[PDB]
Amino acid sequence: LDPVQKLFVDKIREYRTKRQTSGGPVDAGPEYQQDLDRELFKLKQMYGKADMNTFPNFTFEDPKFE
Amino acid sequence: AGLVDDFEKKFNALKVPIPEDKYTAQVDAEEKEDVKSCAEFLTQSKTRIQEYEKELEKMRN
Repeated sequence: LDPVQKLFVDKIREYRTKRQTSGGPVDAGPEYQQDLDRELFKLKQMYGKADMNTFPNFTFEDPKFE
Repeated sequence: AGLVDDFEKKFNALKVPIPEDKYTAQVDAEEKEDVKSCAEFLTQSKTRIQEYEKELEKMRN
């Protein structure tokens, strides 16, 4: 609506509804989710697969003085 | 922001070593190879260069 901020309201209460759903704003739904699932997985492909919610730890060694 | 905090107290604690020795036996080989290059060959060389240089004082005759 064009007391223009009412079009922000027009949007905004549907943000209010959506964010005042769950996930914050959802209704994006499973189709979004398969899309996510690929790129979120695909990310891991570039990027390695382990402690993306914990700390990775590492190791230190030598072959020989060739 | 709470996956992050794991990786702080982990990374701040988790410290890396420098690699170790496995071949400083080259320094014992170097002390033995200096006993050879210096003392053993040096004193043996000082009597052999003298064997010629004492014959050079004999060649003055």
